Amino acid sequence: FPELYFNVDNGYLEGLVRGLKAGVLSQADYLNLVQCETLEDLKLHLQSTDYGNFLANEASPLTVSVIDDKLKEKMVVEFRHMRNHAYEPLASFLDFITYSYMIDNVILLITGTLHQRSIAELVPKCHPLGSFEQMEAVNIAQTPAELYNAILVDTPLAAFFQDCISEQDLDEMNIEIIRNTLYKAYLESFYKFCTLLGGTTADAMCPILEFEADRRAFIITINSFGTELSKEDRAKLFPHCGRLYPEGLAQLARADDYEQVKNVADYYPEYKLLFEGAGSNPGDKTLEDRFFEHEVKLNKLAFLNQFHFGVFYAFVKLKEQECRNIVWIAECIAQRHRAKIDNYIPIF
Amino acid sequence: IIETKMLMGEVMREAAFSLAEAKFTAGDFSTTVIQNVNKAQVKIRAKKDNVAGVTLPVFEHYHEGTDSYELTGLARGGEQLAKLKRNYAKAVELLVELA
Amino acid sequence: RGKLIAVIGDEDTVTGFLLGGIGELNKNRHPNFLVVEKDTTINEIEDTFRQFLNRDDIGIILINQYIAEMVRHALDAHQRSIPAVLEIPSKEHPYDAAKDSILRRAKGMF
Repeated sequence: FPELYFNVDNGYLEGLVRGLKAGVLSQADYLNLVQCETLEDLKLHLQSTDYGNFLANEASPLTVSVIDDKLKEKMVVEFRHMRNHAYEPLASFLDFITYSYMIDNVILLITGTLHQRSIAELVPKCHPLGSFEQMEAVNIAQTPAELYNAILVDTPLAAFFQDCISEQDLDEMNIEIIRNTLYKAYLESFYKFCTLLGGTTADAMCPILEFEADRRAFIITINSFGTELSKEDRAKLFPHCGRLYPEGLAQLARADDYEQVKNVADYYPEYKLLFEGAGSNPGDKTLEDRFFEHEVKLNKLAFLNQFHFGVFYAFVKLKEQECRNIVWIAECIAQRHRAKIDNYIPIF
Repeated sequence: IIETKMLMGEVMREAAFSLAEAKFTAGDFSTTVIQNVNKAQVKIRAKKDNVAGVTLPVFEHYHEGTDSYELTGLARGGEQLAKLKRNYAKAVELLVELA
Repeated sequence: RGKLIAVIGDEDTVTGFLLGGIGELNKNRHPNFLVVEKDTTINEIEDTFRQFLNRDDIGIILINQYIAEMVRHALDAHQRSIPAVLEIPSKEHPYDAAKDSILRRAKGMF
């Protein structure tokens, strides 16, 4: 039944974003990029596909930092052009995609003000999707307390800060605990918001967010065992919208060793296969790389439904993975270390 | 010096390659690392060698335990960042010897 | 008392050594390093180098080989035996021995 309204407002952009997804490097295209000897060959290959002329009007002493920034520039212009068009049922959903970058910009802003550095010096470092609508917080910059009050007014993010961050907490907490506790509130809320967009959007977006919640739980856990995060701190950062919420999260909170994490992952075939898929052996793919491969699988699967906003999220994460693939290839080419170059993740 | 500069070339190639790996799984961690600075986990102490009947100054690699970036990469990339941290620690050990 | 290492280099080289544990703020809040952007002027790198080699806390300065060549005049003018200067390679940049200020001083080397 939703098809039968969806194309009234979103039909154009749905066609556009699948069209934009057709403009991604196939497995054969990555297998062509790796055949070469210099970044000039990366230009000449990319000139044959949608990124063509992205290095026109640019200096001849080219660098991988320029390829990275120009691939982000294409990704963000491809996304701004959809966000500026979308109507309210979709426009709120695309704004939830931008929150996955505004959280990191808020951490740069918080980090600058805690170090008394002028916030305007950090605007060029902030990710371009995470642009604040009102720069008056940035123009004032007067204190961390002023920044906190200004964020809570200037930004529609304020509703997430109110649940997890007080002004005293903002000074007392480590910024990496602030980063993750924000992401908990965002991911649980974006999940709840998608379950209000019933049928196809919920049914084929929610698996990606359910996975991201479980990915956060595993990855936060294994990285915490050498660190100040207690059993309560791991639990406080785990997103409660993953499959593991009734039990697995509680066992990961109790865990203190990678074998115990593997024991949790061994209850679910979807996760058992990742931990079997990477032992962190010499010349092996890492466990993190297996999660990126699985994330790409889920995003590809989201393109297999028709009338849903899941393609806009899956598009942004796949273009991010494509940028990450082109940059990784360009590093292995420029650094001459072609031996590991196959560690890009294939996409379509 | 020639031998140690050859070793430095190799450990620096490996460490610089490990930055690409970290940028894969952690995104732009570099801005976070550059902006947040506190205390050095690694410091040098000067020492005297009397070899050949003359005083020659040298440095010793000392380590303070506390990781100034302990929580970096918990969201993503922390496994690859641990490998990167160890590779740059090996680079710093060879550079203290080269100094 | 000890001393600390310092860095003059691109974002990636600086980031690498910061994760190596190299970074400390001085009591005056000034860091022990400079990040060099492509648009950085010779005076920024050179005045920083001239500061670092004369500060009391810094015992070693690491310079990216490309920057070390852009500041070659002040670098080869640095004759003090204790505050050591290391010319280091980087991911898109020349090799470790390219025009090296110490290797060039030996008569025994070919």
